[PDB]
Amino acid sequence: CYVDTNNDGAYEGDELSGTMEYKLILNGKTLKGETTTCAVDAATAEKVFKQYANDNGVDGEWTYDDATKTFTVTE
Repeated sequence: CYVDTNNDGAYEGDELSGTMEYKLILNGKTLKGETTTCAVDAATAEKVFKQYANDNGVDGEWTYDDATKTFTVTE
C-alpha cells in the first residue's frame, strides 16, 4: 500500500517507499463501525487508531491482529 503526501492520489517519489494498511474496527454499544487507514509505520497508524477510538469516545478492550494488521475496540 502506498501513501501520497501531496494529496494528488498519486504515488511518486517517497510515496512509493512502502506503506501499511490497517483495519480500524470500533465495537461500541453507542458507537459501532469500521474503517481502514494506511501509514508509513504502525506507529503513525497506531496514533491514528487511538485517535479514532477516542473520537468515538469508546474505550474497553483493545485487540490487534498483526496477521491482518487489524484493530478492534470492544466496549
